[PDB]
Amino acid sequence: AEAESALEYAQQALEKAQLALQAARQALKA
Amino acid sequence: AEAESALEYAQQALEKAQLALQAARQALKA
Amino acid sequence: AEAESALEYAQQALEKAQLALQAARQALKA
Amino acid sequence: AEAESALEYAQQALEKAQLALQAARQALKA
Ligand SMILES: c12c3c4c5c1c1c6c7c2c2c8c3c3c9c4c4c%10c5c5c1c1c6c6c%11c7c2c2c7c8c3c3c8c9c4c4c9c%10c5c5c1c1c6c6c%11c2c2c7c3c3c8c4c4c9c5c1c1c6c2c3c41
Ligand SMILES: c12c3c4c5c1c1c6c7c2c2c8c3c3c9c4c4c%10c5c5c1c1c6c6c%11c7c2c2c7c8c3c3c8c9c4c4c9c%10c5c5c1c1c6c6c%11c2c2c7c3c3c8c4c4c9c5c1c1c6c2c3c41
Repeated sequence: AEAESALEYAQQALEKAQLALQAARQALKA
Repeated sequence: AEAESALEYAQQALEKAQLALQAARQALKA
Repeated sequence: AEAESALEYAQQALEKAQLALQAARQALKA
Repeated sequence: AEAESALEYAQQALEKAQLALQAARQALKA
């Protein structure tokens, strides 16, 4: 199930990217 | 500063997502 | 400005990646 | 091949996010 594990990992990485992006967007408002 | 750091981190996270995605795409070909 | 717009676009693109990833993960379960 | 198509789409979306992120990071240098 390397495929499944890879997609689960990619999803988690994307989640991390998203939350950092929101921090950056807030920083820019400021 | 925090914005720059957040974008740097997001880029690294996206790179990790991309490499996992490539593994997954190869897995499906098999 | 351009930075804000770029981050907005990146977030939308990440959202699209996430929803496709979820479809893919369901496809593999099947 | 909905799974394959989904991953190909997600990869393209991530590519778009990456290129916008690089624009944003350059904007911040400035
Ligand atoms: C977010 C978390 C994660 C993301 C969110 C982003 C911002 C903020 C939070 C949050 C905390 C989280 C997580 C964690 C990650 C993660 C990411 C994410 C980015 C974002 C930036 C900010 C922002 C602050 C926010 C705090 C907050 C802490 C939280 C922690 C961790 C942790 C860790 C990661 C990591 C990254 C990285 C990004 C960077 C941004 C900034 C700042 C900083 C804030 C801090 C710090 C905390 C701390 C660390 C690191 C670390 C650093 C770094 C970046 C820095 C930076 C800062 C701090 C670092 C560090
Ligand atoms: C990038 C392209 C794409 C990304 C790169 C980012 C920046 C720049 C280029 C580039 C051109 C690309 C693509 C295209 C996308 C895409 C994205 C990406 C982001 C980035 C930002 C900048 C930046 C400029 C740069 C030019 C450049 C043009 C190029 C085109 C398209 C096109 C289109 C998308 C779209 C997004 C969006 C982002 C946003 C950023 C900025 C600005 C703007 C620059 C322009 C403009 C051009 C134009 C459009 C749109 C559009 C807008 C918008 C964001 C804006 C914004 C600007 C322009 C918009 C528009």
